[PDB]
Amino acid sequence: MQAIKCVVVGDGAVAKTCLLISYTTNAFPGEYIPTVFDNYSANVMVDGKPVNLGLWDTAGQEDYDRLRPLSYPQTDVFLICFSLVSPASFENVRAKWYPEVRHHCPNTPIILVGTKLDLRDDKDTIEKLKEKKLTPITYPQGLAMAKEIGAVKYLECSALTQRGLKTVFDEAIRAVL
Amino acid sequence: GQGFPSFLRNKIFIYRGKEYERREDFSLRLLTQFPNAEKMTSTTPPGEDIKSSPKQYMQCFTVKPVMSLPPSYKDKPVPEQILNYYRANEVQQFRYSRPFRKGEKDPDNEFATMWIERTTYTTAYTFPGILKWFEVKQISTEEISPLENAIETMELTNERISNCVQQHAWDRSLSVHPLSMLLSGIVDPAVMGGFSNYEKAFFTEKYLQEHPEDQEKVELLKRLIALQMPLLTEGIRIHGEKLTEQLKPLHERLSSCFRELKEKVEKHYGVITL
Amino acid sequence: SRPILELKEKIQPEILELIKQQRLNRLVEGTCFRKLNARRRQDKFWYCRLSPNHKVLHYGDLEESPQGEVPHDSLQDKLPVADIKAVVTGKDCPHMKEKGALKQNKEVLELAFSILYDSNCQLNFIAPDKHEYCIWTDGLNALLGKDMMSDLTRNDLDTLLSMEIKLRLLDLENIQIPDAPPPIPKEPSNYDFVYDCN
Repeated sequence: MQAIKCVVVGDGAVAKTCLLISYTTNAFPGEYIPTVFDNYSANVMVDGKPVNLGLWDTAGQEDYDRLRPLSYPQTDVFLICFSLVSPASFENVRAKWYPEVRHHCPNTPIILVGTKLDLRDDKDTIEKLKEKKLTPITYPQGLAMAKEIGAVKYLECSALTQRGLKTVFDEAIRAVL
Repeated sequence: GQGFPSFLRNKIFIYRGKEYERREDFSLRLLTQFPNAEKMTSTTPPGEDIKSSPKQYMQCFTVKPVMSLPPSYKDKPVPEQILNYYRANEVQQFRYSRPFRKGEKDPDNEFATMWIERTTYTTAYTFPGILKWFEVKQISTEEISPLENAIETMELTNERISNCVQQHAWDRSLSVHPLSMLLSGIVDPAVMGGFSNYEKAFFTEKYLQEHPEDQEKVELLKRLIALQMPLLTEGIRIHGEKLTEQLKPLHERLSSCFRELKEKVEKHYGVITL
Repeated sequence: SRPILELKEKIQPEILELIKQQRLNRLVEGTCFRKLNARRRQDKFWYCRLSPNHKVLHYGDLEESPQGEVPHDSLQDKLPVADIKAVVTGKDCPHMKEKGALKQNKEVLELAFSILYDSNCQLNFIAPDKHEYCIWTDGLNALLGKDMMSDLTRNDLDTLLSMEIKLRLLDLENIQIPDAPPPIPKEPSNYDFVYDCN
């Protein structure tokens, strides 16, 4: 029996914690109960044997860049995160998140993950982004960024639908495996 | 629906899934059991039209195995193993929490609206049984105030910390990553500060205008966090026993914030410790 | 054979549905299908069994089984039959256009078929030869509810239609069918059948 370290970062405008807690709770979509504390954990089998799991829920704003990297050491995998519907998140990740992550741990299997997969095709959200001159960025350029890092995988999921979310985490676990 | 068999139409069952059934895996298995594999989305309430309509409708979700009552076990300092066995087996009560927004949806806060309409489920027999499933026998709903939710969350956190501390206190060849896991998550409610969230929600006199007579519960929150701090103390010392160089900056952060919260609760929250 | 041909192709659909139902049976019994570039210790053989209900597909990286399909819970027991956009056949498969490590050679151009699902995931598989490739595409299109794409399917259509019709012309032996149908004798408007019914 064993456990796995796995950190998750990202800008605070996407609420990755919602995704994490919904997954760990196994709750109905859009029915998660948000707790008060971070750094969730779970115990899942992906293949062969069940494994313990621990998710490092890391606050994403710039200041905590002094405390966040101290948890990076000996993390089996890290999961870089963004919002598929936030070009600003893309700026931050390709510019700040991804570079500093590669800096701190140049040696770690990495998976890029989308968010608000439904909102990527949300017509009202798309028209709002157009009238706000933001782009509901699609997959292929995300794939291009993934190739830019050459991450062991890149996936896109959503919280309101949990689509691929299990696939996300199974890929995450099998990354070590 | 109506196309369901007689003993299935407009019925509710509880299933003793596998050890690691992610909900949608079991849902897929159930769909394999049936044509008309469509999933409802109003998970809590039934559909009156579908209380008579054909085209069988279903819905599935995990529920909480309510703790059994190990007889003659209520106070003896029994090891966990028997209890963990009692967590899932020999069970007949099952609950499901119901998120609900009740009040103003102020931006920074959600704990001003949380009202859990838990749903307790009793079935005629006790898992495990001759069947891996059973029809629910009596259904019951509940109501939970944000004060209350704050309470129950708070203790369940406390017992979780106690559980991790004890399970690691019996076995030495044990990973310290769970200690980091918790100690971090509790120490910095980084995404949102739960403690200040309680303070704004109830400790503020405003709540004591909404709930003047219902302040006998905020004192319960105070006593419960009061019992929390020493548990945090044993957590800190256990970590120090299991501390490493990478955790050393982590541990000093935990220790500093821990005594900070100590003095805060003693005077800033004004709660008296034990 | 002009009246004969009219009467023959005009009662078409029974052979059609029989063919497609047989195709569904063939999918259900299935086989150990072929993956992409399963060279280094990767199981090229792997079964993809259609549900007897024909709603789910039991498939995944199953072992090199020479006997074929094995009944159990495969690596993935679901393929969503309700949302498949299509299957790409031939050059339309992006993995055929792969120019790196997954370069499917020009000897599998007719063996390339990928199931379109999730709008981003594909199931890039290979067939052991042409006839079963076309058979699997037939079965999928039957799930898609459209026409068949096997030369053997047209073969079966023509041969069995000929068999059935050739059996039907026995009553009219030594007699002919006027390509202009015989004029309908006028029916008296009264329905007062002097003798009883039945």
